[PDB]
Amino acid sequence: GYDTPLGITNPPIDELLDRVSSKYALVIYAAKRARQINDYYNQLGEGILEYVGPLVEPGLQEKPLSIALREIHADLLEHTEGE
Amino acid sequence: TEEARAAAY
Repeated sequence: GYDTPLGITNPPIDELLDRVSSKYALVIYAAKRARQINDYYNQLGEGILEYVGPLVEPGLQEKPLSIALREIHADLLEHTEGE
Repeated sequence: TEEARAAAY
């Protein structure tokens, strides 16, 4: 119940934290996927499709980190926590 | 997740 967020505040932080144990885990859970998406874009020209690209269809020039956060909020990824 | 990969393409 609120106005639609605009900017780097979308998706809302509370919904993201509802999935991850804590924000310290969420930052890594997002950054590693951003790195994966960036690597996929880098190897888009030619290479083995070992790193699957973005799951949710990206927008017009959306940064990889934003795509990672959106696809995390959409409940399409699963992560395992070390120790 | 495996479902997302299966439905990706």
